[PDB]
Amino acid sequence: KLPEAYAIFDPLVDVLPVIPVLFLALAFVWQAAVGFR
Amino acid sequence: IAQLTMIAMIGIAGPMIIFLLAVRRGNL
Amino acid sequence: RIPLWIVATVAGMGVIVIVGLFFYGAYAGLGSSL
Amino acid sequence: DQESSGFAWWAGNARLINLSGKLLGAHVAHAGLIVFWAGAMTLFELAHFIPEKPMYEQGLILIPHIATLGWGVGPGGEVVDTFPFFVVGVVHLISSAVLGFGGVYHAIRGPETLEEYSSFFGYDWKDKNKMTTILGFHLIVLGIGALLLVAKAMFFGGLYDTWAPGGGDVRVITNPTLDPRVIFGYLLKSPFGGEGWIVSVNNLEDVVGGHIWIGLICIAGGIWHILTTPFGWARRAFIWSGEAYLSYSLGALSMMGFIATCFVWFNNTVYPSEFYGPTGPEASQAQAMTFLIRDQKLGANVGSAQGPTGLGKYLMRSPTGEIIFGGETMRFWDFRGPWLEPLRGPNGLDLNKIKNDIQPWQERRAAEYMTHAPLGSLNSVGGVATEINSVNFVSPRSWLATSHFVLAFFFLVGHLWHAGRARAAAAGFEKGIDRESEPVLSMPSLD
Amino acid sequence: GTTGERPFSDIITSVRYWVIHSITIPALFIAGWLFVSTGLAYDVFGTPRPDSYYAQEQRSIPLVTDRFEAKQQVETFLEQLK
Amino acid sequence: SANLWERFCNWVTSTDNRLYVGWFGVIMIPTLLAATICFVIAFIAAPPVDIDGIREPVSGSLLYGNNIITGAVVPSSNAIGLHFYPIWEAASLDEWLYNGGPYQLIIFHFLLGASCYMGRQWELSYRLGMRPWICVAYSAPLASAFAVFLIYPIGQGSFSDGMPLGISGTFNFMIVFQAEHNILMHPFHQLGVAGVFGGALFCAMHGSLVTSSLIRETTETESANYGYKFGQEEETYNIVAAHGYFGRLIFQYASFNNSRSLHFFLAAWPVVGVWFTALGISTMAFNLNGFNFNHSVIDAKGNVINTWADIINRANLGMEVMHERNAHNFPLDLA
Amino acid sequence: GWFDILDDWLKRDRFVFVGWSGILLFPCAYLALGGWLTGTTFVTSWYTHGLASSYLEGCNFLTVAVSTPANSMGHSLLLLWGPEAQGDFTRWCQLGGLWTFIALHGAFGLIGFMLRQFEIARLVGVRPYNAIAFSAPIAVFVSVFLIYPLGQSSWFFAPSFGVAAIFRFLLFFQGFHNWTLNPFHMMGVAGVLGGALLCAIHGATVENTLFQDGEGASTFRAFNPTQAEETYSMVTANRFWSQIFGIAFSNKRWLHFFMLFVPVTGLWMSAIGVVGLALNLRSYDFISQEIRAAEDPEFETFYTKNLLLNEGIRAWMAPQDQPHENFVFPEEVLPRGNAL
Amino acid sequence: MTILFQLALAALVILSFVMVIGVPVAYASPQDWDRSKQLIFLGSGLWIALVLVVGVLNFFVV
Amino acid sequence: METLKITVYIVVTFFVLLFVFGFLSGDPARNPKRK
Ligand code: CLA
Ligand code: CLA
Ligand code: CLA
Ligand code: CLA
Ligand code: CLA
Ligand code: CLA
Ligand SMILES: CC1=C(/C=C/C(C)=C/C=C/C(C)=C/C=C/C=C(C)/C=C/C=C(C)/C=C/C2=C(C)CCCC2(C)C)C(C)(C)CCC1
Ligand SMILES: CC1=C(/C=C/C(C)=C/C=C/C(C)=C/C=C/C=C(C)/C=C/C=C(C)/C=C/C2=C(C)CCCC2(C)C)C(C)(C)CCC1
Ligand SMILES: CC1=C(\C=C/C(C)=C/C=C/C(C)=C/C=C/C=C(C)/C=C/C=C(C)/C=C/C2=C(C)CCCC2(C)C)C(C)(C)CCC1
Ligand SMILES: [Ca+2]
Ligand SMILES: [Cl-]
Ligand SMILES: [Fe+2]
Repeated sequence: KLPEAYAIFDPLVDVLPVIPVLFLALAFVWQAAVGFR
Repeated sequence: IAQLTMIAMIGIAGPMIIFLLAVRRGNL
Repeated sequence: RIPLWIVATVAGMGVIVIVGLFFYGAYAGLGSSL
Repeated sequence: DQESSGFAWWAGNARLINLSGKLLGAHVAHAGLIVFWAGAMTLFELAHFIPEKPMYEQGLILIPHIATLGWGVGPGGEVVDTFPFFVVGVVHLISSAVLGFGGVYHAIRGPETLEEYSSFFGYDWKDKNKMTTILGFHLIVLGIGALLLVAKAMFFGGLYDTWAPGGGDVRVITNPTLDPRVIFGYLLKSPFGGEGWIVSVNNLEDVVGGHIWIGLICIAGGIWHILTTPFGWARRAFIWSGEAYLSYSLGALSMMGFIATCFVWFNNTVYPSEFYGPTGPEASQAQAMTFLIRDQKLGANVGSAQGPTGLGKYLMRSPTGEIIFGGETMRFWDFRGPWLEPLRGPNGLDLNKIKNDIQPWQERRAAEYMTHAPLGSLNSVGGVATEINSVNFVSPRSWLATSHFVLAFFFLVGHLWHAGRARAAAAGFEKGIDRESEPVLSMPSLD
Repeated sequence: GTTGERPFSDIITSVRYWVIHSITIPALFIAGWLFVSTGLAYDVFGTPRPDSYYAQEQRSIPLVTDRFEAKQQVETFLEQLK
Repeated sequence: SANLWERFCNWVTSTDNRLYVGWFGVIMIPTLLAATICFVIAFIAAPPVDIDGIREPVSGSLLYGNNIITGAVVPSSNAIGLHFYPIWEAASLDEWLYNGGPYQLIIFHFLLGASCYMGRQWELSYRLGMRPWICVAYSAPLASAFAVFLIYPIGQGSFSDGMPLGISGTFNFMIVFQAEHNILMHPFHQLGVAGVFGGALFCAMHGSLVTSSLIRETTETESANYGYKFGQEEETYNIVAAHGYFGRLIFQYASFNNSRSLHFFLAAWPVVGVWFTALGISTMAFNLNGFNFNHSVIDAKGNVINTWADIINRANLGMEVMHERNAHNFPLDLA
Repeated sequence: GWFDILDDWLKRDRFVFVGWSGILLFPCAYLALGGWLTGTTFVTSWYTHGLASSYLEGCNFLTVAVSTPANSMGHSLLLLWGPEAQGDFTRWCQLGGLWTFIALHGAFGLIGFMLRQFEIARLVGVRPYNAIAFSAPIAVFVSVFLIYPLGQSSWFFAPSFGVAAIFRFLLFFQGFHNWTLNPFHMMGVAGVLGGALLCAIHGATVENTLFQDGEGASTFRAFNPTQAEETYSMVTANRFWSQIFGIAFSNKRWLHFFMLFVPVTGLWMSAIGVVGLALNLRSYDFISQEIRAAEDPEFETFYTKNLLLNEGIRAWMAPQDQPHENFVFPEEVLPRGNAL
Repeated sequence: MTILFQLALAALVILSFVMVIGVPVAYASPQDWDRSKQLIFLGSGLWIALVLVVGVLNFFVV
Repeated sequence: METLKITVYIVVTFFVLLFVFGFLSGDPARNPKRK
C-alpha cells in the first residue's frame, strides 16, 4: 500500500489514473464552446 | 469512503478553465 | 439564454454519472455474485 | 488563426501540420500524458498492492515491469521493499507537470511558428537535411536509453533472472553476449513453432548483450544522420511530406505492437511468470505435470500408460522423437521453464527423473500455474467460459496481449490511411478527381 | 426546411425551460425512485423479493402447469410463504 | 529497346492491362494461384487428416465420401502445432497429406495474396488519380481472415485450431468457439452483427430510396434501367425527393441530404463494425472472453436464481463436454 | 366533409408526420416499445421459466428479457381480460401476458409502419420501393415470432424479447434443428453478409472516386444538394473494379436495385427455412452419411462432428430449458467425451 | 515534522489545483500574462520548492 | 525433396526481388500529375 504518511491521500490516488481520459473529453468541451469551427 | 468529492472538483475543473475564458472572452 | 455548450457538458456528465452508477451496481446490487 | 478554412473540426489537428511551434506544444503536452499515466497508475497499483499475494492476481502491469529490473524483489520474486515502486510512480507524476507546462505553453502562448523565432528548432518537412538531423537526434536519445538498461543490469543492481541457478532471484549480469554471430542470429531465426525469432530469447546475457549492440548501433546511426543527407534512391523512392513521415512511423509502431503481443504471451525471461502470470503453454504443461505427479503417487507407471487413443496418457513423443507431455498439451512441447527443466534430459523428459526426482516445490508450482492459466472473461471471471463466479482473475498476460493487438492493428489501418493520403497529397488529387482533366478519360478502352 | 414547432435549440436554451424543468425532471426521478424503494413495484408486477423465490426448505420451482386454472394455481404458490 | 527492365516496370505498372497486375500483383498472382490450385485438388482428392494429432484422421474431400456442404480442407495436425510444415519437411507426400500439410500451404499463400490484393487496391487507385482508402475498407474482411486463419491459431498455440476450409467445418469452428469463449456474450462480436445487420439494413435502405426516386426517362413497357447511360454528366435520381420522403418517414434532421455524408456512413458503419468483430476473434485468441454472468443473481438465502445467461451456459457445456471426444485426458481444457 | 377535414389535419406537414397510418402505427409501436422497457425493468419470469428477467431482480442489459408465457398456456392470446389473467394485471404479468402484448402490438406496428411508407411515398410522389424492401423484415418477424411457435407446442418456444434470451434461441436452433445446415438459412447469411459487403464497398467506392468541387480537404462541404452533375466519377469507378476484380457496375440504376435485391431476398429465404422449422421439417441430417457412419466406425467428417455437438447441447440444456417436461437426466446418462 | 509534512504536501496539492487552472486562462486571454507572468513565476518557483520540501521531508515521516 | 526446397526458395526470391526493385524504380513518379 501507500507509505503510512500518504495514506490520507489514498482516496485521491484512486481517481488520478482516469484523468488522461478527461483531456480527450475536454477537447470536445472546447470545440462545443467555440461552436465547432 | 467517498472520494467522489475529488472527481467532482477535478471534473468541473476542465470546463472551468474554458468557461472563465468565455467570460474573459479571448483565445478560444 | 444558457449557452448550448454548457447545456450539453452538464447533461453529458449527468449521463456519465447515472450510467456509471449502473456499472457500480454491477458489483454490489442483486446483479452481483456475492 | 486556424479555423474551418483549413480543415474540418474533426480533423482539427491536421491544421497544425505547418505550425512547428504549436505542433511542438502538442508533442510536449502529449508526452506529459504518457508520463502522467505511468506515474499515476503506478501509485494506483501500489495503493492496491498486497505484498503477501501474487502480482498477477492483483491486476498489475507496471509494478511487475519495475520488478523485472531488479527493484523491490528478491528470492522467487518475493516483494521486499515497496519503496522503489513508490519512487518510480511519484517521480513520473511530477515530471508530467513539467512536460505538461511546456506543452500548454507552446500551444497557446509561445510562437505559433518556430522558423523565425529560432532557425535551429524551426523546420521544413521537405528539408531532407533537417529531417535526417532531428531523426539523428532522437536516434541518439534512444541509443543512450538502450545503454541505461545495460547500466542498471551490469552496475546499478541487475535484473530479475527467473533462470537463476539457486532459483529465481535478482542477478547482476557481468558477462553480456557480445558475439554478433549469436546476437544477430536471433534475427535470422524462424517465427514459427520451436525457432521463435526474437521472442525466443531465454537468458539475460543475450538481453543485456543485445542492448549493448542496439545502443551503439543506434547512436552510430544517430551521428550518421546528423552528418549526412538521404542518398539518391532514398529520395526517388520515398514521399517527403509531414504526413508521409507520420505514416512511416505508424506502420513501425504497428509492427512493434504485434511483436510485443507475442512477447508477453510466449516469452518467459523478460516476462517472469512470478510477476506476470504463467504463459499459455506453461499452464497447459503444468496440468500434465500435476496429474502425472498425482497418478504416479497412486502407483501408475506413467511411462507405459496408454490413453484412450492409444497415444500415451502422460508421456508421448514429439514429431522429431523427443519425449514430451501427453494429451492436447502436445502442441506446447516447445515450452521451456525453470520449474520443468530439471526433469528434462538429452532426449526430452527423462523417465527416471520423473520417477523419483520430482521436487515438492515443483509439484505446487505446477499446481499454482495450472490453477492460474490465462483464461478469463471480460468482467474478470477466471476460468473457462462455463466456469462459476468466485475467482475474480484475468492473467496480466491476457490483458497486455489483447490490448496491444487492438492497438497494433488499428495503427496498421492508420498507416494505410495516412500512407494512401500522402501519396495522393503529393501527386495532388487527395481532394477529388479533376473534373476537367479526368485521367481515366485519357486512357484507351480495355473493354 | 422549417415547420410550426418552436426550434428545440431555442427551448433547451431558454431560461424559462430550466425554471420549469429543474423542478419537473428531478420530480419524476424521485417518483420512480420511491416506486422501487417503497417496494410498491414488487406488488404491481408480482415480482418476487430476494426472500420470495422459494419456501425455506423447498427447492422446487413454482411452474404454472395449466392455463385456465393458472391464476388460482399462482395464488397457491404464494401461499407456501413463497 | 529503351531498356528491358524499364519496359518491364512500365508494363507491370501499365493501366492499359485488362487486369491490373501491380507490383503487389507480382506477389499476389503467383501466391493466389498456388493457394487456389492446391485447394481445388485437396477439396476433391485429399485423403483424411489427423487434425487433433490423436491418430484419428478426418476425411473432408469429395472423393473420400464428402459432398459440398460437408467437404472441407482439414487443418494441420495438433502434433505440429505452430511449427512450419512445408512439403520439404515431410519424408513423403503421403505423410504430408496425413498431417494436414495442404492446409498451411493454402492459408499462408492466401493470406499473403489477400494482403497484396489490398496493396493493389491502393496501387491502381494511385495510377488512376483517384483517392485511396478503398483498400482501407477491404482491410476489415481481410483482418477477419487473418484473425480466423492466423491470429487465433497463434494465440491458441496450434494451426489445428484454425478455421477449416469448408462449410460444415466452419460451423464446427463457431460452435466450439462459443463453448470455449462464449462469443455471443462479447461486445466486439455484438458490434460485428450490428455492423453486419445494419449493413444489410443500410444497403437495402440506400438501394431502395435511390431506386425509388429515379427520374422518368423510360416507357411503361421498357426497363427502367435503360433510363441511364454509362458516363452521364448529371444525376439519374432525385436525391432531394429522396430526402423529402425519408425525412418524413422519421423526421427531417434524422435524414441525409448530403450524398457524400451518406456514402461515408454507408462505408464507415459496416467496416468499423466488422473491424471490431475481427478484433473480437483476435482478442479471444488470448482467452479474454465474453461476459460471465453465471450464478450472478442469487436470492436472500443464497440459492442460485437462473437467468438466460445460465441457460446459455448449459448449451455451452454440452458443446464443451462433447467436442474433441478422445482428445482430452485432463480436467481443464487449457488448449 | 369532416372526413376531408380529418384528412387535412392528419396529412399536415409537421415535425413528426402522423398520417392515416399513424392511427395504427404510433399506438402499437409505443405500446410495444413501452411494454418491453416495462417488463425489462420490473416483470419477472419466475413463474413462467423459473428465471429472473428484470433489473428489479438484478439482471443487466444483457440478461434482461420479456420471457415467453408458460407452455401450459399453449397458443393462447393471453388477453388481460382473458380466461387466464381474468382481468387481473399482476397475474397477467406473472403469466407472461406482456409477451403476447409486445408481440401482437409490435406486429400491428410493423403493419402501420409500412403503411406509413406507402402513404408518405404517395404524398411525396415517389416510388414505393421502400415499402417493398421492408417486407423482408416483416417476413422474418412473422415467421420467427409468430408462425414458428404456432407450429410448436406453445408460445413458450418462441424467442423471448431480450439480448441473452435471443442467444439461447440461436444455440437451441443449432442443437435441436441443426439450423446452420439449412440451405435456406445459408442463403439468408449470404444475403446479409453479401448485403453488408455491398453497403461497405459502394460507400468506399464513391468516397474515393469523388470529383473535386471544393478547395478544402474535408470534401463533405463540397457537395451540391441541388442535383446537377454526378458528385463522383462513375466512369472511373467502372475502370477500377474492372481491373482489380475483373467485373464492375456501369449502371447506377441497376447497382442500387441490386443493393435492394440482395439483402431483401436473403431475409426472405431465411424466413422460409424458419417456416419449415415450425413443423420441425429441418435439414438435420444427410442419410447417405449416417448409413456409412453406422456400418463404418472409422468414417468421420466435420458433419459427423457437429451432430455430436448437438447431442451434447440437447442433453445438457433440455432440463433447465424446458422445465414443463420435468426432465431428470442421471449423470451416467449424460453424453460426455473423455476427461471433460 | 509530521504535520509540517502534511502541511507542505497538502498545500502542494491546492497550489497545483490553482496552477493547473491558472496557467491556461493566463496564456489564453492576452489581457496581460505580463502581470500574471509575475504570478505564474511565483507559482512555478514555489511549486518546485514545495516538491523539494516534501522530497527531503518524506524520509523523515515514512 | 531437398531439391524442391531449393527450387521454391529460388522462385520466391525472384518475385520478392521483382517487388523490392519495383517500388524502388521511382514508383511515386508513376501517376497522373505531380511527379
Ligand atoms: C501517431 C498516431 C497518430 C497521429 C499523430 C495522427 C494524426 C492525425 N490523424 Mg490519424 N489515425 C491514427 C493515428 C494517428 N493519427 C490511427 C491509428 C488511425 C486508425 C484508426 C487513424 C485514423 C485517422 C483518420 C480516419 C483521420 C485521421 C486524421 C488525422 C489528422 C487530423 C487529426 C484528427 O482528425 O484529430 C481529430 C481527433 C478526433 C476526432 C478524436 C477521435 C476519437 C477516437 C475515434 C475515439 C477513441 C476511442 C477512445 C479510446 C475511447 C474513449 C472513451 C470515451 C468515452 C472517453 C492528424 C494529422 C484525419 C485527417 O485529416 O487525415 C489526414 C482523418 O480523417 N487519422
Ligand atoms: C493529445 C491531445 C491534443 C493536443 C495536445 C492538442 C493540441 C492542439 N490542438 Mg487539438 N484536438 C484534439 C486533441 C489534442 N489537440 C482532439 C481529440 C480534437 C478533436 C475534438 C482536437 C481538435 C482541434 C481543433 C479543431 C483545433 C485544435 C488545435 C490545437 C492546437 C491549438 C490549441 C488551441 O486552440 O488552444 C486553445 C486553448 C484553449 C481554448 C484553452 C484550453 C485549456 C488548455 C489548453 C488545457 C490546460 C491543460 C491543463 C488542465 C493545465 C495544466 C497546467 C499546469 C501545467 C500548471 C494545439 C497544438 C487548433 C489548431 O489547429 O491550432 C491553430 C484547432 O483549430 N485541436
Ligand atoms: C492499454 C493498456 C492497458 C492495459 C493492458 C490495462 C490493463 C489493466 N487495467 Mg488499466 N488503464 C489504462 C490502460 C490499460 N490498462 C488506461 C489508459 C487507464 C486510464 C483511464 C487505465 C485505468 C485503469 C483503472 C482505473 C483500473 C485499471 C485496471 C486494470 C486491470 C484490470 C482490467 C480491467 O478490468 O479492465 C476492464 C476494462 C474494460 C472491459 C473496458 C474496455 C474498453 C475498450 C478498450 C473500449 C473499446 C471501444 C472502442 C474504443 C469504441 C470506439 C469506436 C467508435 C470510434 C466508433 C488490467 C491489468 C484496474 C485494476 O488495476 O484493478 C485490478 C483498475 O481499477 N486500469
Ligand atoms: C520536446 C522538447 C522541447 C523542445 C524541442 C523545445 C524547444 C524550444 N523551446 Mg521549450 N520547453 C520544453 C520542451 C521543449 N522545448 C518544456 C518541457 C518546457 C517546460 C519547462 C519548455 C519551456 C519553454 C519556455 C518557457 C520557452 C521555451 C522556448 C523554446 C524555443 C527556444 C529554445 C530554448 O529555450 O532553448 C534554450 C535552452 C537550451 C538550448 C539548453 C537547454 C538544455 C537543458 C537545460 C537541459 C535538458 C536536458 C535534457 C532533458 C537531456 C538531454 C541530454 C541527452 C542528449 C544526454 C525552442 C523552440 C522559448 C521560446 O518560446 O522561444 C522561442 C521559451 O521562452 N521552452
Ligand atoms: C529507426 C531509426 C532509423 C530511421 C528511421 C532511419 C531512416 C533512414 N536511413 Mg538509417 N540507420 C539507422 C537508423 C534509422 N535510419 C541506424 C541505427 C543505422 C546504423 C546501422 C543506420 C544506417 C543507415 C545507412 C548506412 C543508410 C541509412 C539510410 C536511411 C534512409 C533511407 C532508408 C531506406 O531507404 O531504407 C529502405 C530499405 C530497403 C529498401 C531495404 C529493405 C530490406 C530490409 C532491410 C529487410 C526486410 C525487412 C523485414 C520486413 C524486417 C525483418 C527483419 C529482418 C532482420 C529479417 C532513411 C532516412 C540511407 C541513407 O539515405 O543515408 C542517409 C543509408 O544509406 N541508414
Ligand atoms: C388502434 C390501435 C390499437 C390496436 C390495433 C390494438 C390492438 C390490440 N390490443 Mg391494444 N391498446 C391500444 C391501441 C391499440 N391496440 C391503446 C392505445 C392502449 C392503451 C389503453 C391499448 C391497451 C391494450 C391492452 C391493455 C391490451 C391490448 C390488447 C390488444 C390486442 C387484443 C385486443 C382485442 O381483442 O381487440 C378487440 C377489438 C375491438 C374491441 C374492436 C371492435 C371494433 C368494432 C367495430 C366495434 C363494435 C363494438 C360493438 C359493441 C359490437 C356490437 C356487436 C354485438 C353483437 C355486441 C390487439 C392486438 C390486449 C393484448 O395485447 O392481449 C395480449 C391487452 O391485454 N391493448
Ligand atoms: C486536481 C488534482 C490534480 C489533478 C489535476 C488535473 C490534471 C486535472 C485535470 C482535469 C481535467 C482535464 C478535467 C477535464 C474534464 C473534462 C470533462 C469533464 C469533459 C466533459 C465532456 C462532456 C460532458 C461532453 C459533452 C458533449 C457531448 C456529450 C456531446 C457532444 C457535445 C459535447 C462535447 C459538449 C493533481 C494531479 C495536481 C493532484 C491531485 C489534485
Ligand atoms: C406495459 C403496459 C403499458 C405500457 C406502459 C408504457 C408505454 C410504459 C413506457 C415506458 C417507457 C417508455 C420507458 C422508457 C424507458 C427508457 C429507458 C429506461 C432508457 C434508458 C436509456 C439508457 C440507459 C441509455 C443508455 C445509452 C445508450 C443506449 C446510448 C449510448 C450511451 C448511453 C449510456 C447514454 C400500458 C400501461 C399502456 C398498458 C398495460 C401494459
Ligand atoms: C494542448 C491542448 C490540449 C491538451 C492539453 C494537455 C495534454 C495538457 C497536459 C497537462 C498535463 C500533462 C498536466 C500534468 C499535471 C501533473 C501534475 C499537476 C503533478 C502533480 C503532482 C503532485 C500533486 C505531487 C505529489 C503527490 C504524491 C507524490 C503522492 C501523494 C499525492 C500527490 C499527487 C499529491 C487539449 C486536448 C486539452 C485541448 C487542445 C489544447
Ligand atoms: Ca484506496
Ligand atoms: Cl469437434
Ligand atoms: Fe449510392
